[PDB]
Amino acid sequence: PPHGLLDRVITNVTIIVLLWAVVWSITGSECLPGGNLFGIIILFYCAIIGGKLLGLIKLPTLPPLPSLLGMLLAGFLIRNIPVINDNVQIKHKWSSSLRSIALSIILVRAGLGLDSKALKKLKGVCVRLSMGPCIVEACTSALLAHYLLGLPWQWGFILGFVLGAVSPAVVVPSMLLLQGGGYGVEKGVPTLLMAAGSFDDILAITGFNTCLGIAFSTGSTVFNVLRGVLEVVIGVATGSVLGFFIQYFPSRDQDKLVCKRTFLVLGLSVLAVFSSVHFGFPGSGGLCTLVMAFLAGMGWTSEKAEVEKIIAVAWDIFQPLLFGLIGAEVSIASLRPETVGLCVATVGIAVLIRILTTFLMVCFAGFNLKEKIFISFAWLPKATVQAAIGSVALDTARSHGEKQLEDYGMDVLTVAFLSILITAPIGSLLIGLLGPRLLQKVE
Amino acid sequence: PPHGLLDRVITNVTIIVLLWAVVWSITGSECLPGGNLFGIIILFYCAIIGGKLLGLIKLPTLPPLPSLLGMLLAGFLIRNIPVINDNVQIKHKWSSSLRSIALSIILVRAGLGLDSKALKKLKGVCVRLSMGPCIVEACTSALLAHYLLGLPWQWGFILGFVLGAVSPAVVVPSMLLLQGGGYGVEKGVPTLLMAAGSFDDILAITGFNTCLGIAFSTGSTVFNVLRGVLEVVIGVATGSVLGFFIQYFPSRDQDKLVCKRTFLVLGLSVLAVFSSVHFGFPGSGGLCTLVMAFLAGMGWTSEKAEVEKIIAVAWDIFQPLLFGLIGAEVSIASLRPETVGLCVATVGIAVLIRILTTFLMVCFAGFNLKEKIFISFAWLPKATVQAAIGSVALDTARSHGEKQLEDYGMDVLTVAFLSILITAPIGSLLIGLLGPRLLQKVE
Amino acid sequence: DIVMTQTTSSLSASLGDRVTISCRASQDISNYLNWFQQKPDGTVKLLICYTSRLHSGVPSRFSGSGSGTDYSLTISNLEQEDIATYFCQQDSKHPWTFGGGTKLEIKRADAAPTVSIFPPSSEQLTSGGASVVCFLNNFYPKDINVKWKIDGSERQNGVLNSWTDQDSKDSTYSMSSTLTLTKDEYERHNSYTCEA
Amino acid sequence: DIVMTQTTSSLSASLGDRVTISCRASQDISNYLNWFQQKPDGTVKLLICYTSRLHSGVPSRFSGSGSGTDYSLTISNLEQEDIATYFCQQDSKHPWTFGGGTKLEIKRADAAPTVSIFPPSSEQLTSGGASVVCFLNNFYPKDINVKWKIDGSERQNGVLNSWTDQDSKDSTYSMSSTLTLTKDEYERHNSYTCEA
Amino acid sequence: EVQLQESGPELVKPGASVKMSCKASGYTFTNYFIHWVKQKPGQGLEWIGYINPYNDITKFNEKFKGKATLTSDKSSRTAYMELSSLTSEDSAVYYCARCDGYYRYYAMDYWGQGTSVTVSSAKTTAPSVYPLAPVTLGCLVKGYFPEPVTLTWNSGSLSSGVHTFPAVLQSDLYTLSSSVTVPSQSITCNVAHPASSTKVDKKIEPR
Amino acid sequence: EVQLQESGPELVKPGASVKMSCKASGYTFTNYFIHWVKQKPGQGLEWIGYINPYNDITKFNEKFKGKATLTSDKSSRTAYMELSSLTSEDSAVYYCARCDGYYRYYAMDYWGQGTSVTVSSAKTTAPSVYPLAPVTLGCLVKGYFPEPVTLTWNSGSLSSGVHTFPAVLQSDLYTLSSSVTVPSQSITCNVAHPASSTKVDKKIEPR
Ligand SMILES: CCCCCCCCCCCCCCCC(=O)OC[C@H](COP(=O)(O)O)OC(=O)CCCCCCCCCCCCCCC
Ligand SMILES: CCCCCCCCCCCCCCCC(=O)OC[C@H](COP(=O)(O)O)OC(=O)CCCCCCCCCCCCCCC
Ligand SMILES: O=C(CCc1ccc(O)cc1)c1c(O)cc(O)cc1O
Ligand SMILES: O=C(CCc1ccc(O)cc1)c1c(O)cc(O)cc1O
Repeated sequence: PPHGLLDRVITNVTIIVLLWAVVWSITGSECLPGGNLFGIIILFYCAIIGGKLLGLIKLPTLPPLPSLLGMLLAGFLIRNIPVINDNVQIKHKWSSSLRSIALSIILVRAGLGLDSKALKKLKGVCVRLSMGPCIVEACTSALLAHYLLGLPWQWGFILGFVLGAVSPAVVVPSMLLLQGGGYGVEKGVPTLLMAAGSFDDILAITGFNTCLGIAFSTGSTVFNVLRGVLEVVIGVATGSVLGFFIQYFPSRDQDKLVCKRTFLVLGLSVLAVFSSVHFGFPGSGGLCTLVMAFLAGMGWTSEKAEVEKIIAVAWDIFQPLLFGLIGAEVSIASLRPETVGLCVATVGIAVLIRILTTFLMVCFAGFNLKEKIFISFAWLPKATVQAAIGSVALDTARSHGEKQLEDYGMDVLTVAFLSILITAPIGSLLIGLLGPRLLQKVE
Repeated sequence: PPHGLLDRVITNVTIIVLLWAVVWSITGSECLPGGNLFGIIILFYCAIIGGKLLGLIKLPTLPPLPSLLGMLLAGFLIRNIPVINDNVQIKHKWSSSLRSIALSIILVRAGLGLDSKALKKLKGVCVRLSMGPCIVEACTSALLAHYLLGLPWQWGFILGFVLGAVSPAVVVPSMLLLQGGGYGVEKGVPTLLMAAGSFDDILAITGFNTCLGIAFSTGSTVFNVLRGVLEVVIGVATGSVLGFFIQYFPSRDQDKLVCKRTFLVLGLSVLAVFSSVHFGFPGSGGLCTLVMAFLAGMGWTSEKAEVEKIIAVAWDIFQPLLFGLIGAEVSIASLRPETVGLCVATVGIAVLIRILTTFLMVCFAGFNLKEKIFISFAWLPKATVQAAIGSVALDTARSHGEKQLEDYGMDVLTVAFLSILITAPIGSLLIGLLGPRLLQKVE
Repeated sequence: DIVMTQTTSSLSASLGDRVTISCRASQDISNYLNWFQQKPDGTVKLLICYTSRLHSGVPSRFSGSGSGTDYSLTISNLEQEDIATYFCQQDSKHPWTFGGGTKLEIKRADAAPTVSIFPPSSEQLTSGGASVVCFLNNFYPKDINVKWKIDGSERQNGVLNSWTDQDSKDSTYSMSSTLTLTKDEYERHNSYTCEA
Repeated sequence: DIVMTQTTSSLSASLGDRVTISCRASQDISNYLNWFQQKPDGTVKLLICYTSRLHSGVPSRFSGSGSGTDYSLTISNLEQEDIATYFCQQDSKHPWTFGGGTKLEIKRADAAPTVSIFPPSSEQLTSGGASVVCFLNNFYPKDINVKWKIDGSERQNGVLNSWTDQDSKDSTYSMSSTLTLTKDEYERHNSYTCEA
Repeated sequence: EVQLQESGPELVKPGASVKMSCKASGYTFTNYFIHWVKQKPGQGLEWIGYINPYNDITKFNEKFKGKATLTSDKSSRTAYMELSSLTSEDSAVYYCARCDGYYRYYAMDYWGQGTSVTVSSAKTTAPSVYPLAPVTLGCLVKGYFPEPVTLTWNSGSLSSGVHTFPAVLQSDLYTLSSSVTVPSQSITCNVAHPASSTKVDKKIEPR
Repeated sequence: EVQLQESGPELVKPGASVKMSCKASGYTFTNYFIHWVKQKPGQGLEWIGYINPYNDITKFNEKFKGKATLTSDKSSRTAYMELSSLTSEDSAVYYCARCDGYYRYYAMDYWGQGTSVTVSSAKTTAPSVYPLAPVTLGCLVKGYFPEPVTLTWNSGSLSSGVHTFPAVLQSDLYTLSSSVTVPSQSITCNVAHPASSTKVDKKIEPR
């Protein structure tokens, strides 16, 4: 009778084919080569397969390669192989919506995973870590862009801010794994990283918008700076209200408490993210989600474990989609060897300066050498925000119909995709490798 | 602090509003007055509220009114109130797809709930119950249509066959409730009803197609009769293969056995129903689903309880949609008092003859008087197939552009909607009332 | 198809009499012979559905008799409002076909057209065109003949004719005939003679 | 806008010489001055993107010099293939603007047009039309004058002129002048005299 | 009350296309069939086709198959007809009427007002008044593309003999003739062509 | 190989609309910009607008803003352009070229073949040959609507003196004239107007 590897592979192949077949039967034309749903399904499966395959390979002392690399490569190959790309087409609206949902999921997970006492202690350190390295890297990257690539100063800073914020999608899962393992919990390193990795996005996007407006001489800088400040304020206020609400109302004496709480947090986070994006305040949604989830977890205390488990399953489902879509954004047209060497040089030097700055920001915080080194190497990952706003400058330049500005926007896009590819895999691998060693386990 | 009824109502209102808001944020124009998703959401909520409200009322000895009446009335009021109808619009494709999914769910649930030994015993009785009352009611209803309504004979039989098959959507949940309670299990009444209520649909639809072809002198009768026989044969064969497959391959030693089994049964059933409908054999899907689920349950034995639980939750979700959509099909335009009295008379007399025939079919089966009476009163419910093919004759007559045939099709549609409204609520109420009393509990 | 035919296209009727409209189909429509009324201003309203089923809001005068394939519509007494065009429709078969229509015209004593000539003004000669106008007015019934006798010469070409609907105050008719010719044809003739 | 101007619209060139094409913009495009070639059959192919960046597959003869706002294109030696129309484009600003174009014409010894007259045949008189044709052929360069001297009378109207592209075998030119007039104008003249 | 309102008269050029609009108020729009009827001048009516504004199915008279295209929008509660490749034979008044599809004795019973469509080639023109003298007097307005010239006469002439014959096409050249009856002293027709805004008077004298 | 093929020559009437088609093979269709260029005869080219066949965004020259409408379909790998309310000034050859949007020195570097669009009012007509006699001889084909008359001469005349002047518009009446050189015995031009299928010969005699 059936047993062993053959039965498992038969069942998995059957489930995959059956899911596609069911979707095709219900929809029909969407789930066929060229249609949207067929593209989504194929991208999902390819991302999962790539993650697994890359995870398999482990020859050297370094742990198995991160599945992030596999998912990114799957998306990249789907985008760039000619015929596969022609057949597998995903509508932009759907891709953006799925990526937004994945971001909301991970932000909720991070907010739930925070520790109140650690946050109360590492108060200034979080602000420094969130706002120092981003600014310093933006400035140094602008310098490099002006001198090497030849961009003017405004475009240099646009590039520096695009090549800015760290990615919560990469940092949060690894820090949650480490926190579950108990590494660095005594000093609350995972809490510090998870909290700081969700604020610098606001500063990076604010700087990007301001410098873009300066470059195209549109609107005013004061308006964009005030937009950033209002983003912070309204995000905090809305998150606080929602968190204090869901922290009380689904009561401890209801029939399906876990399900209702999970739906409330996830739905409120999705609503915040999408409505804020649609209302012209992209960045208030993430902060509102973080604060809401933090307050809800603080209120629930022990009961939050089941909600965390369900959201972890949701993230397991959604991570392949997010990273496959990010990879599918990358096009080899922008990675032409015309000047790719200089773009790589600027990205590498900016990353080195970012590492040094991050080490100096957490210097006077009570950490020891190993913890500071781990923190510096855990601030590298960049993704899910370089892909979101990488090509905005190029689109604006095209709208203005200026050739020089198109050239500058193309350099910006090349550098964004470079930074993603270079830093996300190495960053995740370094987090995984250096977690157990440098951090101090608590048992 | 929050507690009691007020907290529950606050939470439920919040969840409802939040679900709508999330859908609107993701989609935007769909989930606004006029758009499809807004209509679906409003219909779902209205159906649930109507079911609950109708369930509340219980003055007399009769149990609380069935929620079926509430859901049907909610759909009817949505369809018929002018402004509500204008705002709440559901695309026909979506309505048909949702109803098909609900049918597949209930057929899977019934197939899982069958008992092998009872089916082995009540072998001829099932065939008689499934194919006798339908034929006799079709003939008597055709007689009444010819004499009262004045239809010719071909249209009389088209009407008789439309006013034919019993609805599994109404019979199956009640029989499953009774079987769980242990009523009539010793003689396998629930098994008999659940099995028989899924075959007569094939005969009813076959007769309807044959008589329609005769009326419009299209194709040939031999082709339609052979179509019915092939429906039966290919449905049985496909169901047997699929059941023997899923009965073995998801093995007892896998990590998520229940989830994989549930997905396999539900997905295979949905695929069968939809593909069979799309390939010109509507009726093979239901039989294939029934046989597949029956064989899978027979193979799994005890383990099927969790799958049944999950599918029961799915049915709890989907029943409001199915019945609200069925109600929304009904239009008061067809219920004009021009001749509604005669249509009511024909429906009532046909139902009485059906009751008598059903009592005579199960006469020589080993049941006692109470069991036979309960069975006769449990074969009434009619729905989900009168709404599916009620208006097909009218559409065909309109396509042929004949006034007389349009009149006949309108009479057929009126009688179909009548039969639904008259027989579904009373049938469900009678099943619930007479279950505990007439049937013999086993403990 | 089921092309319908209305026997009379224009029948006179007084203001206090009963009139009948006849519609005959080229087939056997059982009874699906709706009737319609269109007023001169162009507004058309339903009158009688299914042969004799009087519509809601229609005055009781209209009686839609007739059956088989020879249908008819009757007016008890004729009012000034009921002077319009009446169409018979059929929806027995797929392509709905209307009738030719009938116009109700008020009876009156016979009249004689004015038939006055009108020489084109000097502006016509200088402008370049050359149009001669015959104005015969207040005639009854519509039976009129249009012909021009410019300088005795007779042509059967280059004539523009326009009619006036039934007169609402005296129930008469108006005809305007305009002849456009080359200026050279104008130059060789100076006497105007028009026949009607 | 950035309307571009090509100084010379038609410049002669032998089959073994070096030619230069001048394009001047009405602004300061940094270097975005693509060049294009269109052959007489109507097929247009890119030649030089970004002033001097020779395109892939283009023969090495084409050299896209020039910078600032006074660009130019040079041909090392001229082959029979390189006889076509060359356009200078600019994509510095939003609305891309092409130049007026330039046609390369092979040098040759000067020629004299045949300038033969052609009386319309009797079919013309009977048909109704009246067209007189002057056929001056094999002239060089394009500098020609079209005029008709029918019976001494001179008109500046009703003349149809058509030219032939550069001749591929002898590099000459062809002119056809057709005069359409009323038959009456034909009747009063019988001697044909055409000047070129 | 129930009413259907459709677009106003349309001027089109041969080979072009025109979008007719028929919006209805006072009843459930998606509860009725919308039927289109074409009435060529002089000729009788002619059923075109219908659209069900519930599932958006249609049926067309074989004559107008391909020549017409029916569409509807529930939210705007309006229905449109697309006439393609208009020719000289497609210039006529078009009606829209509703019909209850679920009544054993259905009819139209509710019509529009009529949307004239003209398929011609000429452009706008200024009317020219040509006073006529020998009783009666008329000016015989000459060609003008826009039909609604709306010839008028100053107060006093309208007393009697004001027969204003309808404008004729006249080889895509509209000709509207008017006449008056009466002594020698007379008035002038006040042509008020609004399309060209040429309020020409051109008084007629008793020559 | 890379190739863009577009629709063939078109004939339209004033005020109508035309759909241009440009299909490209040999490269990733959604990887490049599709640009449209209109070349009126005698005059130089002039840019119209472009369409990105990835997100379907467009940019139009201010002159053609509203006159043209660009669309594309990835599955068919073709791009279309709509010209609305065509006039006499919209009759010219139309090109489609691709352009790499993500290259710092992008250009077009790949063009279509040209799709002549004619906006006239006349209909098809049969060419009429008018043999001419006094060396040289020509028949002077008269008016005909469809441009591709393709005048021919029987074998032997093509030896020399075969000048065939281009067909002129000539007030919506194409006039293509030919001439031959030579003794008195001659041949006749075999006019082969395919649109009207009038293979007129009309032998010319040495009168
Ligand atoms: C408990 C979790 C709460 C969060 C729920 C979020 C999901 C909401 C479901 C939206 C349903 C979309 C309907 C299809 C769109 C349509 O009709 O199609 C209408 C249009 C797309 O078609 P057009 O582009 O042609 O207009 O919708 C859009 O514009 C957006 C695309 C749909 C959104 C994509 C994501 C849906 C899948 C959700 C996965 C579940 C996530 C939640 C799990 C935690
Ligand atoms: C484990 C259960 C397995 C069964 C799964 C069945 C559901 C499959 C999901 C289909 C997703 C539809 C995408 C939206 C359609 C779209 O893009 O839209 C594309 C079109 C609709 O737009 P148009 O009408 O404009 O073409 O899709 C259709 O034609 C059909 C409508 C979609 C199907 C409706 C039902 C989907 C909701 C499923 C609920 C879950 C049921 C399963 C639980 C047991
Ligand atoms: O993904 C994005 C970028 C979205 C976006 C904002 C503005 C803009 O102009 C374009 C795109 C994003 C945020 O915005 C805010 C976050 O906390 C995280 C995050 O990942
Ligand atoms: O719902 C329907 C009708 C579908 C349908 C079939 C044929 C047709 O012509 C129109 C509609 C249906 C079946 O078919 C078969 C079933 O076991 C149950 C069931 O509920």
